[PDB]
Amino acid sequence: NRSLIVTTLLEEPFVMFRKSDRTLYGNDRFEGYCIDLLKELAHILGFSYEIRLVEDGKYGAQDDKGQWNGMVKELIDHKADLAVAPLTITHVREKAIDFSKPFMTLGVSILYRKGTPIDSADDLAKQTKIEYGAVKDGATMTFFKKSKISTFEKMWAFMSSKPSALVKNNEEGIQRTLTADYALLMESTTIEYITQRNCNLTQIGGLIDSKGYGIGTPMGSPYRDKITIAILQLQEEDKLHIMKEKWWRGCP
Amino acid sequence: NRSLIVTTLLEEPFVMFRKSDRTLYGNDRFEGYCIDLLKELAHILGFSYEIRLVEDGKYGAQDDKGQWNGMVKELIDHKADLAVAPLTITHVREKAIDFSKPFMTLGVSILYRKGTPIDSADDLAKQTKIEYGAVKDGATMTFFKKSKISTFEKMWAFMSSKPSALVKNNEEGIQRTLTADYALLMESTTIEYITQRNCNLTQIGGLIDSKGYGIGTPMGSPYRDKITIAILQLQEEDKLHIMKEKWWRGCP
Amino acid sequence: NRSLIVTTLLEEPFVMFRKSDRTLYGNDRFEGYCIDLLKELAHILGFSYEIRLVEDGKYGAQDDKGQWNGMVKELIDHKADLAVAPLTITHVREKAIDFSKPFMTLGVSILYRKGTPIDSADDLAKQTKIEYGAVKDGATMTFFKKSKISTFEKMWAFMSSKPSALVKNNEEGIQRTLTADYALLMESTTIEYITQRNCNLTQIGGLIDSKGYGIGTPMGSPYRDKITIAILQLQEEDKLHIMKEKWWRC
Amino acid sequence: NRSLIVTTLLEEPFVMFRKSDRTLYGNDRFEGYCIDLLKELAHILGFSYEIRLVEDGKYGAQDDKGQWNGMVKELIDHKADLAVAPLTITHVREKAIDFSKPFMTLGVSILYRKGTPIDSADDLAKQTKIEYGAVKDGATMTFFKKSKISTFEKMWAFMSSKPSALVKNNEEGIQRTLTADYALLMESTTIEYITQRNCNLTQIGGLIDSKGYGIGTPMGSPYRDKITIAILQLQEEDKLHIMKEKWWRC
Ligand SMILES: N[C@@H](CCC(=O)O)C(=O)O
Ligand SMILES: N[C@@H](CCC(=O)O)C(=O)O
Ligand SMILES: N[C@@H](CCC(=O)O)C(=O)O
Ligand SMILES: N[C@@H](CCC(=O)O)C(=O)O
Ligand SMILES: [Cl-]
Ligand SMILES: [Cl-]
Ligand SMILES: [Cl-]
Ligand SMILES: [Cl-]
Ligand SMILES: [Zn+2]
Ligand SMILES: [Zn+2]
Ligand SMILES: [Zn+2]
Ligand SMILES: [Zn+2]
Ligand SMILES: [Zn+2]
Ligand SMILES: [Zn+2]
Ligand SMILES: [Zn+2]
Ligand SMILES: [Zn+2]
Ligand SMILES: [Zn+2]
Ligand SMILES: [Zn+2]
Repeated sequence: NRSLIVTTLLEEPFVMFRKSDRTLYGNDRFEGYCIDLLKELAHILGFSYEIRLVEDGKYGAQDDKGQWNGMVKELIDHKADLAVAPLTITHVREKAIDFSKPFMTLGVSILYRKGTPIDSADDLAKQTKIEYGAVKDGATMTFFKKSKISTFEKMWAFMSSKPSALVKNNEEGIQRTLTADYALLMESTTIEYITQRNCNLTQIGGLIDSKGYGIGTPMGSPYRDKITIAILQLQEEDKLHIMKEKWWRGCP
Repeated sequence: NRSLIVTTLLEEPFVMFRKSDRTLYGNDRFEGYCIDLLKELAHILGFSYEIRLVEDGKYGAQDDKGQWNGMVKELIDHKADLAVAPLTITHVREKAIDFSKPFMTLGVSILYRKGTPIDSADDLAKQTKIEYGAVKDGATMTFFKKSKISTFEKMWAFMSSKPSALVKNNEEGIQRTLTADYALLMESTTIEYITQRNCNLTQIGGLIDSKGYGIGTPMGSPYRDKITIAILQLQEEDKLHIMKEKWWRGCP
Repeated sequence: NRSLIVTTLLEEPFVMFRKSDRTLYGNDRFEGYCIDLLKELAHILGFSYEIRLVEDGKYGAQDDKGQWNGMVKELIDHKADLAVAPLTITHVREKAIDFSKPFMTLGVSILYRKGTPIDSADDLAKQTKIEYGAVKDGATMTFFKKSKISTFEKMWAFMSSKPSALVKNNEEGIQRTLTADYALLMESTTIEYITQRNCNLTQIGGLIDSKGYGIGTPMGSPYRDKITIAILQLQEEDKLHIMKEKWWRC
Repeated sequence: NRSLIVTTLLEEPFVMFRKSDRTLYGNDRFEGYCIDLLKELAHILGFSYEIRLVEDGKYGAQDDKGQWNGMVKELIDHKADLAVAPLTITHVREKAIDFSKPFMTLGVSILYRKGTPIDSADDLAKQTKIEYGAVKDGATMTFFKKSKISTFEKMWAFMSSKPSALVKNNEEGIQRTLTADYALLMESTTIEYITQRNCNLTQIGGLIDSKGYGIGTPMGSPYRDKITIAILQLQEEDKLHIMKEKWWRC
């Protein structure tokens, strides 16, 4: 019996500020893959909504007291009804919030410049010349912090130690990659987006793991299963694959 | 304890003759999405194989005696061990052969020229000026022949009646579309391929149904589940999505 | 937290009494396509259940006062949590109860003896020699009773006319097509089951419409969406195809 | 076409006797993570089964003659169709039996009293005051017994040395860490279960390796691939996560 508060953050090409001469307001400020997804979901399920950028600009992770930040935290405190973004479904987050079925698959990989001898995460772990990190308080950082795998523990030790290696967001990580001897642990669909538009960057190795993006809701929300049903409809209508190709579609 | 006989047929961009000055022989004659898929499957499961084009150049359908032709028939008579092509999984075919899990999703739609008033299958059914058909002895023809839906029965009546409307293959159907007032009932991933490379053709309407392509095997084959497991691995490694974009990737 | 009450009714091959040499009781009494479907749903959703045949043996329809009966009424009154049966999804019903996405598609058609000239609802309406009808207070009845089309408004006149035309259930109607000069307006997947067993019967014409069967729940049910997801998962794994082949296979 | 024989053994929280006020029998005797997993597999693949505890209570290892015992031996000799248990996937085992893809990941680690300075296998090997060992004829034993690494070739000397060091099962080993100055080399998901119940115990150090548990079948089994597909489907639906939370939750 109302509109929903949709939380999200700026991340190319998922959610971006549209270009317009005249000043746009409210939901009209945004375009991108997730904005389109949101429009399709609101249409099918018949709900109205308002988009708010999350204040601390973070996806979400736990401190030592066990308290969350980022979009995940917004759902916990019922300040939002849906998180509509490239929000990684993880078993850690499932303890605190709920996720629809995935609308896109991805895995962690490495973004780095072309031409080097580096071919895998192990090659980065072995050495210390080349620095490497991940986005701060995102799922990738959490993957390394929580890993029990010898190599990844080693890499978390390194990351965590260097005072600069954990970057505010993807844009800052991309800039560190371009500007310094730095490799970014990054999700593969974004690496795909970046490497199509920057011929001097490449993906290093394959996927370190495998997961998906899903719409987040507060735990117990009835919209979770409704959103899952709408996502399944769109996959059946092949609308998600058309949507990807529109926002993702050359390097010699 | 041997190599496998892989049956298939020429269909762009799934299976094609490679371009080379020097004459190529055997499996070296072919390239395309399915050729790549086959290489990845043989690698994972560790089997060797030989590719043979199916004689009558057909996918497969039943006559009145209930006898099959095309690739489906090759599997029935154990003349091949795997059908590796854009082979549509249908409940009709499952009675005679087995399929792996799908490696690609698709649905039936319409290919026709841009600019017209035609917007759906119903618009074609209503009238008779514009002729329309499907590939002969493929899953699309069978979909219309077997349909109990009023509109599709109407369209099958029309198709079936016109002596020319059922075309030998996609290439001939595409040519009829370009050359005459003709709309082709065609699977959506191929329509996608064609409309990216011919700016005067477009998809008409959405998908009429929803299904997938799978690797075919003779009924009871142990390779069926092994191929399913290998397909799942490739999806996990995100190799199928990379493979699609390589063979499918502009129109103002 | 408790066992869900499932309402249903006897209808081959969806729900039937299992054969035995002793008196069976509880859920153990039943088998069939819809029983197998219920078992999948209970496993996937993780619930226990008790099957209860609907007292009045009706699918469900409204009277002039607008009150419901049959399984539909059981859901409305919260006497049952789910209806698991070949329950037709219709707009009128969607106003009083919720349905899952369909687990089977079908349409109205005609069951009749082999070997006559009658070939469509057309042929039957043009004439009054061969009698005809449908199950009382079912979706097929309601379809004719609400149709604006002329050929069917025609037939509803006939059915609303004769005192006998509307049979109590499919069994009585199949009996009548074997006993008297009578054609039964019946849903096509059931026609399919019957004509494969009774070689002296056949379907007449095509499908008069297109619709589906769904699992019924009372409005506001915390289970309907989960049940839709379960049905979508069954369909994806070809389980509904296999389930139909199990129970449908002249 | 017949009921599959499932071999397993008692190990909390994977397989345990259910509590009751009467004597239970058959499959009804058991509960736990692996029992729930078996039920999912039986439902998905559509088979009936009979659970039989392995006579010698061993997971399985080779002797000098190269002959096997435990559940592994039961599969080799075709006395059982499946092994459903926390059965570690190892190369040596992969030579004699087939495994599904893993349903759980784990690694070797150390269980010990809280409050001491010992902090890794390192610390334990450097010293001989605190005694240590592992389950006899299990995968952890075989890991130390085959290791070329020095710190572990070290410890296998110690374990192959003392007559007591190798315990009969996890229960005896946990008892011993509570009873005597003894550290148990044990698999990490089991350490996790225990330390959440016994607040005076803790894990020492990290994971010495990485591997997984899988369903065991005899070589050439017509069920192994189907079982892998079923496990992949469970994992996709987060069912294995939910199953672990059910049985693992100081
Ligand atoms: N999509 C990630 C953020 C990016 C990353 O962590 O690599 C998340 O939901 O936390
Ligand atoms: N892929 C189809 C052929 C093309 C079509 O029928 O549209 C088949 O397997 O039969
Ligand atoms: N399946 C119908 C009953 C049979 C019929 O009306 O033909 C219903 O749900 O009402
Ligand atoms: N899970 C082990 C037994 C326990 C251990 O060796 O620590 C096996 O399969 O042999
Ligand atoms: Cl019995
Ligand atoms: Cl009853
Ligand atoms: Cl009891
Ligand atoms: Cl026993
Ligand atoms: Zn989970
Ligand atoms: Zn595409
Ligand atoms: Zn099927
Ligand atoms: Zn892509
Ligand atoms: Zn099932
Ligand atoms: Zn109630
Ligand atoms: Zn209305
Ligand atoms: Zn299950
Ligand atoms: Zn045997
Ligand atoms: Zn070896």
